[PDB]
Amino acid sequence: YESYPYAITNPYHLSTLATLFGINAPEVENSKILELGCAAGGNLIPHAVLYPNAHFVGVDLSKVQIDEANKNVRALGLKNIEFHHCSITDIDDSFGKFDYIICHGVISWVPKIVRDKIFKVCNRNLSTNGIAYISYNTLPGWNMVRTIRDMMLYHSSSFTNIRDRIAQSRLLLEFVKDSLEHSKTPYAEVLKTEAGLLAKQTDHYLRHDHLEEENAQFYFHEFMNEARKHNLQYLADCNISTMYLGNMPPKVVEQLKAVNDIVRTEQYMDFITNRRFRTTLLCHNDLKINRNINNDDIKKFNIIFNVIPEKPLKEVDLNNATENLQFFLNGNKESNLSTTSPYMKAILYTFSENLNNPLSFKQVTSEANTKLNNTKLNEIKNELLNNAMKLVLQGYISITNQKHRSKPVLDKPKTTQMVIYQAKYTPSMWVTNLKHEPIGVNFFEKFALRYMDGRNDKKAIIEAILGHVEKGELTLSREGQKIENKEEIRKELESLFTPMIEKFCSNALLV
Amino acid sequence: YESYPYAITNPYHLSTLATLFGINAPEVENSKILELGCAAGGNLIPHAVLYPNAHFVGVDLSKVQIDEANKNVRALGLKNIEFHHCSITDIDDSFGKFDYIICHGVISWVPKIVRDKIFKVCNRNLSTNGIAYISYNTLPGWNMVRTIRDMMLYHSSDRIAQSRLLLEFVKDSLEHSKTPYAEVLKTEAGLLAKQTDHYLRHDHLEEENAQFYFHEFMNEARKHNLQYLADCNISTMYLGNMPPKVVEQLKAVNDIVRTEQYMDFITNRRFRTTLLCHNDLKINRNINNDDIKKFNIIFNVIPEKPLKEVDLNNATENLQFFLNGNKESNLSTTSPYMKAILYTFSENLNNPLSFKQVTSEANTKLNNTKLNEIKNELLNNAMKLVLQGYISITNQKHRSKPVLDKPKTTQMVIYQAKYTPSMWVTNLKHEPIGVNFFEKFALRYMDGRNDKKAIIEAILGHVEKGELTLSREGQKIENKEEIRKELESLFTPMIEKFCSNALLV
Repeated sequence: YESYPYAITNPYHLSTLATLFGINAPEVENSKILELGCAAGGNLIPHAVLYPNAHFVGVDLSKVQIDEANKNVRALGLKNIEFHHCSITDIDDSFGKFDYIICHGVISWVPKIVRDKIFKVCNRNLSTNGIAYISYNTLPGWNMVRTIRDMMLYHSSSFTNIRDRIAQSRLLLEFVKDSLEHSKTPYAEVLKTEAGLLAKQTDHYLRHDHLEEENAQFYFHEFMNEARKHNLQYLADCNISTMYLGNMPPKVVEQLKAVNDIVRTEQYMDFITNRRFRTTLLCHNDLKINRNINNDDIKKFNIIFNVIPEKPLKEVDLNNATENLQFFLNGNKESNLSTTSPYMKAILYTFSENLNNPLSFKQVTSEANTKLNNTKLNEIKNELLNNAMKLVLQGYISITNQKHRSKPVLDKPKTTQMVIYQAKYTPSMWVTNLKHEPIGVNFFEKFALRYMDGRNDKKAIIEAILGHVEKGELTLSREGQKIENKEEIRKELESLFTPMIEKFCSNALLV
Repeated sequence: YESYPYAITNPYHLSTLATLFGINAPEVENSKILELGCAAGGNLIPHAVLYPNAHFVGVDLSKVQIDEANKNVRALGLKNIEFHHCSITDIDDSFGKFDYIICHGVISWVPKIVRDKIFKVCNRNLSTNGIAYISYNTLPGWNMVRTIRDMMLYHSSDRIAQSRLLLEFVKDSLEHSKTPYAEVLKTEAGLLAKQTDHYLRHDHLEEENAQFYFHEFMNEARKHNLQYLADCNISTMYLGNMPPKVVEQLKAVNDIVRTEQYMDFITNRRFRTTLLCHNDLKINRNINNDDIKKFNIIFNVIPEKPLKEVDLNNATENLQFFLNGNKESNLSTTSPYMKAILYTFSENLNNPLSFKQVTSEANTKLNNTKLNEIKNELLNNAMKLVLQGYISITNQKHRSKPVLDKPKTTQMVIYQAKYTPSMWVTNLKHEPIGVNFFEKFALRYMDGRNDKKAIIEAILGHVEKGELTLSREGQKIENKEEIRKELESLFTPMIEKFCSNALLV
């Protein structure tokens, strides 16, 4: 029903990982992009809105979802995208070649013939420099999920009508919750959390025909074994940290470097980390991929490090070399990093004000230097060079081929075309930002987003929202209690406005 | 390829569980007993030695091991036992009906046809009241075993050495990672490294397991008109230990099989030893505290403090007794009656004791006044401890206290100690128990004849030409007085060990 964008599937992200390993991926705004299992186009349509000079095709077996996708394209007036109701076996050489082929969460749930087809179009229908994305469930990690599925199916095999079998199975998962309320074994914990995740899902994935669906249960070496038959080569995983070695003893590392097989090492990692799923990038066997990543390769990319300092910049002296300042990652408490280095502090405060807006190497270093009285530039370049790629290969810093964006003008805030469309015309409570990520919005934010065309300032936006609370159509609660006072509503709207503009600026919702 | 006895498969154990659930099983000493997957017969021959009026039939695919079994039947002069080199698909109606059938560690490794056959003879070839034992690996718990086997096969692509440094390398890469999965894989890989070479075959690693869920196994069983009796480890059926609200739910639904299957899901059950019986038998699953009167009792407990040094009537003094018998698991009590019971168990170790023997012998410690209080203590606690696995029940009779002037071992273990390279022996409980060279050489000479100095006299004959090397500590023997005193220091604990381990008649 709900068709989400997946930021990990963004073609610019695949292009970035291709550049990291030495492949020049086709330009994104010129490209031709295919999606297998498009499912109403929420993962495709936003790109089509962003890239008028690029072409998009998507394919799904559900007539309902394809009609929904066509309805969204028509409502949006997109001329560059088309959707097909067919199976993957219908794909032809008449479809042509694509620079990026996205296949997300499908290949595990389809028969061997359709998996053969998927591997065959990711080769036949892929450009020389193109990238193919395929995500799939993996062993050993999928064993627990399969166990729970067999467990719900066995418990519900008494009842024949699909309506009650779902719960049923909710009663099952809650009995797994109850009976383990006191248990010390690690297995009780694993099963408890897994049954919690399953308990939180809604009714679509809990149908007994979806539980009776058979998973391919790939090991990574078997997946790559089938990919190599079609002459597809392993590029990388879209979460780079999964490939990271060096949280491990330096001897074990030296042996993993001894063997040169990327797939064999990856498979060992899967065995000992209990890998349940993978997002794998494939490219033609003919490309020479370079796995030697220097600290200096960080200059090839624009850099995003999302950190919220605990102490505002105006309250600290960065030139203090004995003071430990901490910064929170995507959050937080549970993830934070501290430094006494004036240079690392300057760089981190530079990243903190640029949140989710790509910054080049020269921009980070220079902007950081202006905080240090512009005398430290070489020190700052050195600090970034020493820590940057290590923080990238661990997943803490994001590299991208995406360009730096001009700072949004905030007197009349302007959001993008896709989120104006979703906030005006869509029931969903999330919107799709410039990074191809879903970000949730409340009713006040969703109503506010309708009115940011670039011509409306703070007072006109708030006047429109006031229009909506008049019909109601909105309601405002400053406490568990709600405020209907005329003059109080206008105050609560003003108090809500500023942090909302901050939130939009940091989440890449503003142009 | 060393054939072991498995005490869990003892026909007297199956008989005991059947009695617990209300089936009267055939008399063991007069019964007929079939073993599928027998050879080399270390799981069968001991019973043939113990019961000359019972007949035994082994069946195994290995010619070499059937030959070995027949060599040992020849040496032991047994007329009651016979072995066949044949497939299980060869077993007939002409084989007749058996009172006990034992299938251990086979059915999970054989194809569908042979599994159907095993279920077929465990019905067709089973006597009316007979019992069938079938052991198998089970999901979910086997997922982790399969995984490691996969991890070992994929790395093998001299094969046992790389499996060893791969299991080692898993432990090193995990040198520590706090994640619970690193601990699970660490202990699993550790135990699989503790095994030696015969499950590592790389031919056995490539073998395919049936991967039974309990309900699938029981489905195949019910097609053959067999019903679930119990598990040979009884504590695995124990509930509660679980929230009382859950036990009301499981006790509400009536199916034993899906109750056990739910417990398998939540407890991650890797193995089952299952007792099947004919479908026409009525099973009584109501078990009461005084059912304990039906059985002879073995509670293996070593007291923290001896009896001479404690006053059983001191009720502010809480005395502790150790179970396995190490340290970790232990039972502590303030009760004079429970102290008398536990001390009575502590000097009877591995010798079954009837309710009357336990309560009376405990009563003489209390000055013969307290018999009723002791009966109440035992009656209240005992079955609770049996269903939790702490106390053993058996239909086996009490055995006479062995006479220690000239200690005498059983017919099987003098044969093993004299004629066999193995470093373990098979006691009267059908348990393999390990012995060093000193204990084995000593068991060679233990008959009704040799007294302590005759036994030491003969063992000195071996260390003379040895073949036997004593130490003290360590690797130290000087020709006379590093021996012959070190012997005497070894001898009394050895007789104690043989006494409590049921190696003495």
